[PDB]
Amino acid sequence: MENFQKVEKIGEGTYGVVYKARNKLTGEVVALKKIRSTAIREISLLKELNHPNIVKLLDVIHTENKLYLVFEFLHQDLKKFMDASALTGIPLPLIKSYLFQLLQGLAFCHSHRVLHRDLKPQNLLINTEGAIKLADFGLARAFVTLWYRAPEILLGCKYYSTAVDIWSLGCIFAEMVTRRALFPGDSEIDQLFRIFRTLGTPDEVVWPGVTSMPDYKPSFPKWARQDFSKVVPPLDEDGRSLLSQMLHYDPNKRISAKAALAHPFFQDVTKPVPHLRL
Ligand SMILES: c1ccc2[nH]ncc2c1
Repeated sequence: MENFQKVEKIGEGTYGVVYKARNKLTGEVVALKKIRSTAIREISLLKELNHPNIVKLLDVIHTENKLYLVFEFLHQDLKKFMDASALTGIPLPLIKSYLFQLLQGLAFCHSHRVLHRDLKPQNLLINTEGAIKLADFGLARAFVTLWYRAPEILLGCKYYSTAVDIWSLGCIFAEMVTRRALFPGDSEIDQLFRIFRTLGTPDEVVWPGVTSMPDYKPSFPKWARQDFSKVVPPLDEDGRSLLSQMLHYDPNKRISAKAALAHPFFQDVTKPVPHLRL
């Protein structure tokens, strides 16, 4: 870490603290993540998954037996973007461009069999050019919020799929549109039960195999599903339709990233630029 001057704390994950930092030699500004042999090998495969919609891992410094990840630096995240836009909301054309770009990112990682596992507005980073990028991709495998967790994770599936990322990104899409979190659980059972209340308690009709999942209980209350027009107004039909498919209970029915890219909602995509105050 001797090659860097820490200019400020950009945040604190479960893994460790992130710092905005300046390369003493190059003067490139980067985000420096302090973490805390298999983890080494996994992290080094991440150095090779490069895409415009993935925050670039620049370097990996294993020294004195600590681990530092040097990332491409961006000035804002979508969480901060949202709180800033809450009065008027993010315009639909920009919401739509953000979703499209993230889906692109996901389609890439997913085709290389890498999952994110922990998508949330704080790890979605934006720039002045209207780009949006996925941060912390692949780090969960390498080693607090439940709001974006897929139901098969909550029900105790150990072997879950890329579908878990589509679920989280659905939850985020709805949050951009409405300016409220979709399913703000403050425990595992609260999170599961908020999902049930909105989408209906899942059963064998909608999700074959559900009743045999590890933490499924026949004693779960039986709530009826709500209409989507009540969940995310004033989103149009194409958008509700797509959101519906990203929030399918059965991971095997849930839309893939690559198929979501083809949905009619994206017919008139554009790439607006946000007004960001840095
Ligand atoms: C977390 C991870 C990577 C990052 N790059 N820029 C800001 C930031 C935050």
